[PDB]
Amino acid sequence: TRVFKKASPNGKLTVYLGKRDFVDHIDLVDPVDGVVLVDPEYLKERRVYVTLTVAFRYGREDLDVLGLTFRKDLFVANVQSFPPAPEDKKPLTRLQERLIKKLGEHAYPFTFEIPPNLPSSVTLQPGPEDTGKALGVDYEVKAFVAENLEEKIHKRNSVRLVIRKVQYAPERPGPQPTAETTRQFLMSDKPLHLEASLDKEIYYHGEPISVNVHVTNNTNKTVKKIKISVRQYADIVLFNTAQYKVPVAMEEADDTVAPSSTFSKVYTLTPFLANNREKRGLALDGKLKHEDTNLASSTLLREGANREILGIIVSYKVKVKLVVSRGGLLGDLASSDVAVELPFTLMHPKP
Amino acid sequence: FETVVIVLLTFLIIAGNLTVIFVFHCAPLLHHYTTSYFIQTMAYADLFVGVSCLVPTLSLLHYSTGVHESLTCQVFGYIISVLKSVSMWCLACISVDRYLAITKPLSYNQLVTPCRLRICIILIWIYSCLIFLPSFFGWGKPGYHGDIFEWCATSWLTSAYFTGFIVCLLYAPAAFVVCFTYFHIFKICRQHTRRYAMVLFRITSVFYMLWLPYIIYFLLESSRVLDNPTLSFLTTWLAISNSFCNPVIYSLSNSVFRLGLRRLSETESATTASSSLAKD
Amino acid sequence: VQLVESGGGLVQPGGSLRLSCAASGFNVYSSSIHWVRQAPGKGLEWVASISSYYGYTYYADSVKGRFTISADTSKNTAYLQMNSLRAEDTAVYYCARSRQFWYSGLDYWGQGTLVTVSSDIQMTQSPSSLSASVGDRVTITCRASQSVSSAVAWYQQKPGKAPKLLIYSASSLYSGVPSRFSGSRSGTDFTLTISSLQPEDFATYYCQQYKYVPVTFGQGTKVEI
Repeated sequence: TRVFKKASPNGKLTVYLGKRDFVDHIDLVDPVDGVVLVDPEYLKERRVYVTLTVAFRYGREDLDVLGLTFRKDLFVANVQSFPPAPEDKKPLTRLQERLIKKLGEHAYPFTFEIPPNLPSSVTLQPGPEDTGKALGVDYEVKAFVAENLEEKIHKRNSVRLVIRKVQYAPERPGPQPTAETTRQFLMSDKPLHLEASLDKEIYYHGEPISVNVHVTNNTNKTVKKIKISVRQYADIVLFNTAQYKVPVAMEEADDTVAPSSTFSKVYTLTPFLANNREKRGLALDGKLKHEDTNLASSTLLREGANREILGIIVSYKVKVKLVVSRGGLLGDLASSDVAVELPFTLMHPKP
Repeated sequence: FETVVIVLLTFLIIAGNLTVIFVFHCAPLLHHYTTSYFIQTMAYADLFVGVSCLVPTLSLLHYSTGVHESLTCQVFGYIISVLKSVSMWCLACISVDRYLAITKPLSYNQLVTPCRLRICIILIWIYSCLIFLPSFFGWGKPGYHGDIFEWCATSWLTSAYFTGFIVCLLYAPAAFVVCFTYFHIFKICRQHTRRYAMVLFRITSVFYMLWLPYIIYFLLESSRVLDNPTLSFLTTWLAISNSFCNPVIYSLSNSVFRLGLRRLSETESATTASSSLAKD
Repeated sequence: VQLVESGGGLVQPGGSLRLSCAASGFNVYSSSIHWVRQAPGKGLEWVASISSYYGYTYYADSVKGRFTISADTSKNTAYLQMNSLRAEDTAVYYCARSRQFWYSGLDYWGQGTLVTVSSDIQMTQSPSSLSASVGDRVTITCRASQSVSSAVAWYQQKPGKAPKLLIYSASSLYSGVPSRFSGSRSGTDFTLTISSLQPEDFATYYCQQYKYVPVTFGQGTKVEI
């Protein structure tokens, strides 16, 4: 059908890729494959190498330094293409077979193998002031010709191509997310229950989140407001565990409940990026060069493996809060509140 | 000739403070945020130490006013003691926040929030200012920080009913918090069946090891057993040198600064087109 | 699962018109709303489109900034407010829906509001007309001035009814359409084939590109007997 080409400024080597994106399931990730066609007249001794780098930009879009370069690599895999690695056999797929059948015998293939527990391609929001490369983990495939592995990769005689790895939501939804906590004050031992539940476990990008809530205000107190917020917890794990708590969407419910009363109605939420542009630190799922994309789809993780070896993990948990008042003999409108969380998964379908 | 040593200390402290704050600002990773706000405010207070110790010393060395400039010495000593106090108490609060990490990680995110830590930072700054205000009220010398000027060296002296009070409200409780936290953390550091541990232990050591001479001199001199101005100068500036050390050791211990600067010390794209692949 | 469209009618020259278009059962933050004009006995013409997810407002070259917009997501309604209609505005306007994520052609179309008043990629279609009986092999080719990446969906419009797509991205046929329909990609020239020309299949076909904003329809090919 159609295969992508980058056609390096040297005009000699061109990288051919099957799919720009790459689906990564719960356990197995679709391998990448392609070929490169380089004019063999020039390549007398110089060897052509291709590579894939899982970059990690964190130092904004500031100017480059003498040796800082404000970058970090998570996984880098290089292979030799000219010659086509006679030492290691290449199990070329049908796409590779058709692709070098279309081209000549001088075209050379390449292949990598993504390991499972890696972050999906998510780029942090650059914001207004930043001008240049965006933050966040990013996949890049570049092809250059160099007889030495440590030799300089001259951009005038090299090429690069951008890859994103994406996850697709499971066909079978998980259990219904329900969580009801309770707590009382020192005035009396009559705690109140916050029955909070959702509709499903997997939601689609733009699908209306429908939070089901039910209050039981047995305590002799009032509820001024109910804080409903769907937040995005981005566990940025590179040298630390700086879990962010940016609220993607939130709403306020002014449904006061009398003491010794119960009340319940379903609220609707929709996470979207139209009004959250200016909020820096938001996680955006994938960027090719600068094209707009959605919020970060929640990353699927498999239990039993280490969760502390991953670059950026985005997980969504809608948080329900209710705020009360401590008025009485000695008190004012200011008081405390109790929070119970509700995890949910927000990702794309699997077409 | 010791003023050369003190201006070298000021230069080291100021360079370290801008180094750490620029490392944090140029790469806003917010490293494990809870103990990142504390490190940022420690760096800010240490920068203020550098500024408010370079300004009066340079003012004294470059020119002589010739009048009883007690006000500048008093304000310098008060503000530098407040900044030293907030540094030590913020290290102790780092430790007490870490005691909420090993024990109850589930309730860590349910009790520790950015607003709560902002409130805690306001509280610690207010507490340091409040504890050191009676020093400028007239109860006695806050310390030998302002021992360079003769007016604060011989005319106005310390009080016996002040050193113990300052220790009992700041220094002893800070030691108590450190002893409570770090001993238990080292007791349960390993599983009965992480990367921040060595760096924070190093920070606390290179704080308190040089801080101890200052407090033993503060307690001893108030007892009028041994009081020589040269040794007081030596111990107070050895205590101040923790300001020059802490950003330096933090940069040498944090991975972003150490690995980021290691490489610095060592040291027309075409469009993405396509084609056509015929099927079987 | 359908969409409604209203607000059109007789409007004097230079007037205004707030055309209302609403979708039932579609979240606005997962479906974009698009508007395509059509003159009397001519080709289609895209005038504007709105995606609520990014808050972006794309305009056509002819009515760039001269056509007001107003939409809300609570009522799942997008209103088309007109301003200073010219002589070229005497055209029936069709509100349409395409998947706001991973665009695959304007899938669900409205009934079309008929009003009357009183570089740019130019894809070309060939043949401009055809006449065939049942079972005759018919191939219709659309040629694009500048090459695209197979980002073309093919549509079947009968006389009067709302045009509907059959195959998107020129490769994959939509559900609900018989397998006898197909398409092909050949460089910058785009062709689709039909095996048997059933009486329902005897309808005018339209091609359009959506790789480069603004989108632009073909020339319009009429199928006769």
